[PDB]
Amino acid sequence: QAAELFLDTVSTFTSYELMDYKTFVTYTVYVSMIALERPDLREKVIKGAEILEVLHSLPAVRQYLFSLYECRYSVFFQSLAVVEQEMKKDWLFAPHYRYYVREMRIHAYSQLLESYRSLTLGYMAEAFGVGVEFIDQELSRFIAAGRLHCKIDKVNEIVETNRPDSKNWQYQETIKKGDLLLNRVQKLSRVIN
Amino acid sequence: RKIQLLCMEMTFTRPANHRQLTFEEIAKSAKITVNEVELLVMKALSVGLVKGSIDEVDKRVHMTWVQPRVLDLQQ
Amino acid sequence: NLRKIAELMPGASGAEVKGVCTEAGMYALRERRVHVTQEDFEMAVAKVMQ
Amino acid sequence: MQSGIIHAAEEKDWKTAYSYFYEAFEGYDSIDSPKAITSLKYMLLCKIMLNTPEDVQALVSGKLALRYAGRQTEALKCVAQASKNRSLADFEKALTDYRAELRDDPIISTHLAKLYDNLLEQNLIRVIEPFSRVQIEHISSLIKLSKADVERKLSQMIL
Amino acid sequence: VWEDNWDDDNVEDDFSNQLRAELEKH
Amino acid sequence: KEQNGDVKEAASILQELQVETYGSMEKKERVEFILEQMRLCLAVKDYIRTQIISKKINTKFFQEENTEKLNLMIQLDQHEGSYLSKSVVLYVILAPFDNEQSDLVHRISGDKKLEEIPKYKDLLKLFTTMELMRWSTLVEDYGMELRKGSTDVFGSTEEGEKRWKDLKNRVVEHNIRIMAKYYTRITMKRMAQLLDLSVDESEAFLSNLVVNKTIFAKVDRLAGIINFQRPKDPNNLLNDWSQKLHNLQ
Repeated sequence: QAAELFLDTVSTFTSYELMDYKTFVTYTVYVSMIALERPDLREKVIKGAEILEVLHSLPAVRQYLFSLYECRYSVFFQSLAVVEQEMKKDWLFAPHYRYYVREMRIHAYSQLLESYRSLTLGYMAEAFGVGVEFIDQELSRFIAAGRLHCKIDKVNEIVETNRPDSKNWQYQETIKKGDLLLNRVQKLSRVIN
Repeated sequence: RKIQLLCMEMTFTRPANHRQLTFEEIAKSAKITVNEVELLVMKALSVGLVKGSIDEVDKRVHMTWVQPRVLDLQQ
Repeated sequence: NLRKIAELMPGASGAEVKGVCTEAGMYALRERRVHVTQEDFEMAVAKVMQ
Repeated sequence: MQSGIIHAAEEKDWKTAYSYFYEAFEGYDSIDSPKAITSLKYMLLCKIMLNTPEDVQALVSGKLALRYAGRQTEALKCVAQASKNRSLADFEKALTDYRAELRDDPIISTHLAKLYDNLLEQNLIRVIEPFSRVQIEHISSLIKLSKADVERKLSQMIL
Repeated sequence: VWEDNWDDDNVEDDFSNQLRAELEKH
Repeated sequence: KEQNGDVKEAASILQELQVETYGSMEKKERVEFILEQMRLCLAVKDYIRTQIISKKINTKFFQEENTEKLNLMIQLDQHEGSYLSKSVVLYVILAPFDNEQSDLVHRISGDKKLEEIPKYKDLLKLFTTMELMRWSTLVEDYGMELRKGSTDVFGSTEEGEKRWKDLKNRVVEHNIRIMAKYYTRITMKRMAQLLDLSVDESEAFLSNLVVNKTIFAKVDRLAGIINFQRPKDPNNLLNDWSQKLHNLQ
């Protein structure tokens, strides 16, 4: 709900005093790539002529923006380390920036290896220049979470990726979901009503 | 051609759950290969004598033919 | 910055204002566009001078 | 017409200000036939980008257009066949060919990059459509432009 | 918040891991 | 005026003269002035407005009258386009449509009258029945009868060739409907020798046969070729299975 609402708003509120701009379009262009879907309205972010001219004066979030779709990721992790220094400001803070760097990170890796049926160690090392163990421990933590489909196939040091689709996504989603829902009712539907 | 067609199709009494044989038809037909595999079941499959698909990478003829045929006193 | 529309207010009327604001809305509606720009006011008040 | 041009320059027509291309523009009785050449040519030049180009050739079949057996009708008829037949083979049967001499015209060469990459998209689709896991030399060599466009396919399929 | 985060164990984040990453490479 | 020689200079009595040349002409005259209007509307071929304009009052002479034989619409379709609306049957064979044409190829079938001409009943029993073909050995097998004997005009005539090449397509798209209607994966080589082509132009005819959306080909460069299968498991199989599911006197 945050990006689109922001995205399709323009913002003006009694001389934008709660908007406190030099903040708003930035907040959009680093709230977008969490949930605004990378093909769909990310073009509406980029080729949308309402925001691109006011991030023109804001080159840091600009080079944070066109360093995803242009795959220049040796500057994108640099650009995201900037955001983890201006995470300090906003009072909506702590699991928002830890989760935020988590999902910028995971969306960045999942964007790369999805186009390939096999990902080599040298080309994944080419993403920044981090080498091996950053990708190894980190991606093993991500598949420990199971939120990408890759696996650290060190037998050849080439990462494999097919895609089991989101038919199973639902099942896994709804076990927990269902449980929680019933539990709430289980919290109520006893004598205490 | 015709007694090859019926009688080399009829000898397809393989209840073997789902009939799938080609290896028998290799030896049951005194004939060169895939000409014996396809063309017999090409014309057996155009008219209603044998219904079912064929894989020939697998060399696998699946059949679900109907042909109400035999008196079959002991059947 | 609504001043330029009020720039030619000269004898206007209460209505003469609700009319041009609805006509500016329709002149934004004609191009299937969901945001009333600046110039739809200008062709609204530049239309209604009749 | 000029409303159509500047309301056509960047993105802001095809669904939006295509109406500018023929509203008062079909109020040209025949006094200016040459302006009728110009954005009759543009209206055919832009119904192909929204990618239901049946109104292009279906617009030539209308009563206003078999009065109008002109040169550029065969030009955007040729690009109309390029949009139906979905091939850069009909771009080299355009650009260099049957009606090549509408390459030199002002607001159009800017669109030829978008139209060029666009027909590269759906032409590359048509090459891929039956296949399952064929190699680059069929996608590349079955249109005969380069190999790198196939890996530029990598930079344009994604998702 | 109220969607369960990890926030557990991990040493200083992508700023410092970025820093010793590019410094450890170079 | 026609013996001087003009194409669009006798068009002054072509572009006007609305329906039945006057407004229904009030007698025996049926097509005579639309007809002499119409074969002279052709006048080189002029490629559009002699068959597009003809269809408006094409729909007028439809009663089977007594009057005589006032071929023009034999001439009309012979520049472009498909044509469903001995010459009948051989004309019918070379059209590319499947199922209504399978109606159209034998809605005219089986005539005590079509009991005769048996060597062009071979196009019926051979072509209509889903059985194998050959590119030209049935053609050179019939080259003493299908060529001359007693469309495909040419001794040197233009476009009689390519329509005969269209008949080569009737070898191609017929048995791809057979292996498509019958088989799973075959081989690249075995399909490449069933149709006596190489790999490449068989794959080009195949790509032509899939881009127009006639079959469902999982064609492959390697051996996992044209498979007719749904490897996503829809429940069409489930549904199909459900569908399948004196002496006393």
